[PDB]
Amino acid sequence: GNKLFNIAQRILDTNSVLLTERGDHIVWINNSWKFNSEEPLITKLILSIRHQLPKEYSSELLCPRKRKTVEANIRDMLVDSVETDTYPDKLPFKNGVLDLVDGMFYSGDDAKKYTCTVSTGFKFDDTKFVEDSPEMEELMNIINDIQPLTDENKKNRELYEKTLSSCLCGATKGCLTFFFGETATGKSTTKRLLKSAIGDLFVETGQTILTDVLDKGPNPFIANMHLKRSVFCSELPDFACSGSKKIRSDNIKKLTEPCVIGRPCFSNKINNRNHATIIIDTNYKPVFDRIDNALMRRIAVVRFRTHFSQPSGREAAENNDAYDKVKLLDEGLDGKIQNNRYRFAFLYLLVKWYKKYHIPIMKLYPTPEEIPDFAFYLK
Amino acid sequence: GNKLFNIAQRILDTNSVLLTERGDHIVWINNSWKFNSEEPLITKLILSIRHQLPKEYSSELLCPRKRKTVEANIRDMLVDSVETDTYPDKLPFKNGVLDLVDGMFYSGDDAKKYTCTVSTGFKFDDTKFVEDSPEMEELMNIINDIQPLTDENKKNRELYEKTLSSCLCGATKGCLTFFFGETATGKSTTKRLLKSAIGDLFVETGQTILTDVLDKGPNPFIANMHLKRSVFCSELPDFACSGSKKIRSDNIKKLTEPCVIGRPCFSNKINNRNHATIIIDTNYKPVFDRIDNALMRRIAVVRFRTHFSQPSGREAAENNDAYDKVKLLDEGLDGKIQNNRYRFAFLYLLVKWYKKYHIPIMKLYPTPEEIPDFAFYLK
Amino acid sequence: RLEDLVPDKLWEPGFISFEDAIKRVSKIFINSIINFNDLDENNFTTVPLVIDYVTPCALCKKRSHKHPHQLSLENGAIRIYKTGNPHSCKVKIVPLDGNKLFNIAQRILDTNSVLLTERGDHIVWINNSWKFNSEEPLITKLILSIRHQLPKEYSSELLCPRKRKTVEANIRDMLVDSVETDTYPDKLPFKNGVLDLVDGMFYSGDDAKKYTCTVSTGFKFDDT
Amino acid sequence: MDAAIRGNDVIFVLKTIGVPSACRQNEDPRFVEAFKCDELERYIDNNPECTLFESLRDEEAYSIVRIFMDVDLDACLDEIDYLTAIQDFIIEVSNCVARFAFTECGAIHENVIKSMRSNFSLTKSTNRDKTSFHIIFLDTYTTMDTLIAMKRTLLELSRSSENPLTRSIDTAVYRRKTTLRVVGTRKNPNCDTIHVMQPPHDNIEDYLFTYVDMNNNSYYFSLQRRLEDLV
DNA sequence: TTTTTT
Ligand SMILES: Nc1ncnc2c1ncn2[C@@H]1O[C@H](COP(=O)(O)OP(=O)(O)OP(=O)(O)O)[C@@H](O)[C@H]1O
Ligand SMILES: Nc1ncnc2c1ncn2[C@@H]1O[C@H](COP(=O)(O)OP(=O)(O)OP(=O)(O)O)[C@@H](O)[C@H]1O
Ligand SMILES: Nc1ncnc2c1ncn2[C@@H]1O[C@H](COP(=O)(O)OP(=O)(O)O)[C@@H](O)[C@H]1O
Ligand SMILES: [Mg+2]
Repeated sequence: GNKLFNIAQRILDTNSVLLTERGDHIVWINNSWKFNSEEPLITKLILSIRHQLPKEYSSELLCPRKRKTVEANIRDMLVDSVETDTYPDKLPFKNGVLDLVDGMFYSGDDAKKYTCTVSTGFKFDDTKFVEDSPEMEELMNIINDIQPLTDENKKNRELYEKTLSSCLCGATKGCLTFFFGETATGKSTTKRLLKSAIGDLFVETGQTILTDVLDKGPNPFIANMHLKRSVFCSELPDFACSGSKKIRSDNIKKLTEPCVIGRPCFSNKINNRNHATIIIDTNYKPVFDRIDNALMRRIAVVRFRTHFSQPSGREAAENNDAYDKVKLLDEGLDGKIQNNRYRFAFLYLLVKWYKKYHIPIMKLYPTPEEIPDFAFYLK
Repeated sequence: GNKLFNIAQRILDTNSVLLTERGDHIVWINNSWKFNSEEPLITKLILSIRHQLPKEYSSELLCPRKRKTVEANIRDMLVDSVETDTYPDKLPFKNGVLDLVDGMFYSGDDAKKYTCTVSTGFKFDDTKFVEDSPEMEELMNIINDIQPLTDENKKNRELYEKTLSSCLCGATKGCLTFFFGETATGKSTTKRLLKSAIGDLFVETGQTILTDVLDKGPNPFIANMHLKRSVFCSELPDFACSGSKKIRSDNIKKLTEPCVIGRPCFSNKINNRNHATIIIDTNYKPVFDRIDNALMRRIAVVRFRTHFSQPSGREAAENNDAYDKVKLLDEGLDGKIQNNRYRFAFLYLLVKWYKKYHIPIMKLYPTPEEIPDFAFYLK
Repeated sequence: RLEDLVPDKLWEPGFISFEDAIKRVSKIFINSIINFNDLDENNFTTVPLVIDYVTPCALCKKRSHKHPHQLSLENGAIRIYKTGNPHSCKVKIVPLDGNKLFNIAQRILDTNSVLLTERGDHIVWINNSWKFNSEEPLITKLILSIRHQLPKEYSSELLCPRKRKTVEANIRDMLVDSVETDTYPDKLPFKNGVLDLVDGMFYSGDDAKKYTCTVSTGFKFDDT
Repeated sequence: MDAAIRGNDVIFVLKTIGVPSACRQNEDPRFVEAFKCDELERYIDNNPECTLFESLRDEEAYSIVRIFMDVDLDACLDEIDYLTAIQDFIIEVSNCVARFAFTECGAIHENVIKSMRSNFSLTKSTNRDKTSFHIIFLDTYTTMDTLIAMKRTLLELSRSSENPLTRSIDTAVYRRKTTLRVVGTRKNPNCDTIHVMQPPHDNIEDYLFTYVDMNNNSYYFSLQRRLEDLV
């Protein structure tokens, strides 16, 4: 009978438009599950798909009135809600989703059944995903410089690799990792490398989430953690000073749960999904308000024992007791890092590490025997 | 006269559209009452029910403007408001409502007179609702591991079963439950099992609803308890340190009435129906500011005394005092709980407990003989 | 079979109904066709049309014609030509594909004056400056300004405001891939061109357009 | 990007339509030959009746060809309207190719526009009943695979215009191992219609689309993706 | 901060 109704049926049954639990509509164009609350992209999808119809149906997809009618007819057919971001082992790029079970990369209709909302923000280029390359060699040299693979530093090396590789899967982490080390050691180097590797799925905020309550008033730092896969906590102030804020334990217990409670400004939605790995960049021994067995199983610490400096204070660096090896500082590193010269190389290294470690299941383990404050309670 | 007016009359005759007290227009589609405020669902219902009309009337119901005219005619006939959620012994699903007095599961027209607004969000699968299944065996093993059925833990087990089963009926309760236990004892596992069991009728709000005034200004945490049948307040902070506000007895005494007071942001509605079974996940003994007879009769507490550990801390847990039994920790349990493996088995266990305990009437009784602060008052 | 012979027919699906197609032809001949009843979907390319000349012919502006006209179908358009001496009457073509305003939107987007920036705005190109705005879109202004660089048969439709709104709506539905801006960092954008820095030459007009400079100093460059 | 790819001064021509593939690979003098610009003129002068069909010698070795189009309108057009028709034809064509070169080829839009409207070579048929020509853009270089991909958008443009010249665009020539008749030769020994040059271009070097000479004003663009991912 | 906006 009707003609535009069949067009709407064809748009619907191909499973291109979906309805989310919050009441928004997600569409599928440019090989990405993009959505806009203010600009409906349904008309764009209709005009883009007009090419896959019989010649007698295309002519009706030119009048803006007819496209609006088709959109209105489509909107009255989505009755059941659909939940998104259910697959925890898929890394979504702008032009497709890269699988992690076998390393293959899908695109188009293949990378569509996995309803991925967030994305890294940049396209995926398979030609730079090779294993042998000068960028690979330079990055391997950098990684072996920051964490030497000696028998004295074997467990620390593999723990560092595991913590870095955990920042890909979208499951719920259950431990907090401290990047505890001295100044000018290479913590920011790893932070920048990870930020270039994963891009948009990486945020860094202040230390207030550790020394403040998370319920009174708004908390925009919590709403920024929705569906993020890695959170870095830098600029942690020293605590041996006067009246310095102490790391509240309750925040640590509340930051490792599948749902963190907190509302952004001018909003009411109080639930948030916690897919983020929390890494804390401190400088000295962290002190808490109270130590208990409930805090014993949510703490992991890695050690950085390689200082970088210019030949000015070379002897001072060589004589210091907190270091293990000192090398020459480089200036162009921060230049080519921001140009993403080690973008896909670090991504391939991370994928290899993830396939090596967490292929059966994902689980982070604590290590309580690395801080003397936690060695006191050995009684 | 007009043909579309007859369509509106026929749609009104089948009694699928109702006008609620708050001013919303609830519809009846896919065997479940649905509603929305920003985008009314009347046209969706019209298109869905198109098929149940005579031949000459169905073809008239495809043009969007004619559907809008039918909706406009419908909205001019709903003058009397109808109340909702009057049956407190029913568990509505996404494709019907499961009766609790005898275990039958109505659907379609039979499951329509029970005007239930909130729903679990998932469909009912009768194949997995059977008693005999390997999932049931695993769930029973886990439940017995968490709360062993010995004679020294008899009343505690009965209280645990009663409290967990009370989360199904949509009536008003009168006691608060404290899940007291040491570290890694099974509280969060029970919380996640219950959340997977009941689904949407389960929200988790912060601790702010207990120690802060809930009248001045907006408080969306109170506004999100509207018609929910279970509310969890996890991770109560300790009070042995200074700066932590005591638990306001006024707030507890104000959380056990059929209408709590609170408004969401940007709204003037100040009445919230209270069907919630409030359970507090604590780690330490609670402390209050005022104690009287009106408070000791509204507090109940169940104890978890089974510690799940790894072989590393076996001797530490064995010689502890807060534990009565040590068991091997499992890794896949936290993994496959989110996948909804023990959902229907736990639902069947809960309905069996409900029909065993609260079949004549539903009521909770306080047990003030466990808090030392109230033990002093037992003079 | 015909698939290997030619992928062509006399009336493929997608074309308008034959009665509508003739109606468009009938409006071009301002006078009345005499033998109209001899036409159908199977002989309109052979039957000569004997026009009655009361008013001068709408095609060649002559008083009358010696011979009848005759239709022909090529590439999805009924070309109208006159038999006898071919140079006496000019050539008119009757399109029958689809919407005209859609063609206008396609050909305006073709000249690369409307772009979708990364942030989500709609930059335009008027008065030699990549000006843009969010609250007040300037797409209609761009249409009215660029009506000059289009064929004659498109100017008559870019005057009524509702047609321009329709063209704007069509344009907004074709921009699906975004383009980044401000790639060259050593250029100074002015209100009437872009000034280079490596050699001091000051470009303007189309030449100073490939440098997609969103911002501008706000004043004009005075070479004097 | 060696020396041999920045130049191609060898011409591959045919001698009869419908040459079988076996004769083409064997490269027998009887049907196909190699030529230079000067030698081509001598051959045409010595054979005032011969027929030649310009085509590409090898596909995968050299795909670099100029931009060319074909027009065949079966109706005479008077001089003033012919001039007006050719102005709209170039404006629409130059824009359409530039848009495609910018959206799916990663090239700059304005460089393509300037390089096309500046220097173009036009032919003219000797027939009087119909108007046909071969417009070859002199300073726009690309691969043949680009023209094959461009075939779709060109066809859409030809069916969506009112100008008679641009509506009669021959979009079927764009295929694999195409053939373009050289100016100054017939189509068959029985035909009497040939193409003639037009001012100001006098050298025959301006009418062979296989002649590649990248000068200071030429532009190059091609696809980044290949013809197998474009399903 | 919210409300007010918009
Ligand atoms: N019946 C069971 N069989 C096997 N493993 C179990 C069982 N019950 C719990 N576990 C495991 O033992 C641990 C118990 O954690 P639990 O849910 O008690 O933590 P919690 O209440 O959040 O802790 P805390 O009070 O320290 O914050 C988890 O690792 C869980 O997977
Ligand atoms: N140039 C013409 N010469 C002769 N008859 C014509 C001409 N143009 C139109 N007609 C006649 O006019 C009729 C009009 O039919 P048409 O399809 O336009 O119907 P309509 O849109 O329903 O309106 P109406 O019949 O009232 O004009 C045609 O069927 C045809 O017989
Ligand atoms: N392996 C390395 N090779 C060369 N330079 C390095 C290496 N590791 C660190 N650097 C240099 O050290 C400088 C400071 O290190 P940084 O990452 O800031 O340490 P921290 O994070 O502890 O402050 C950086 O500018 C970087 O260029
Ligand atoms: Mg737990």
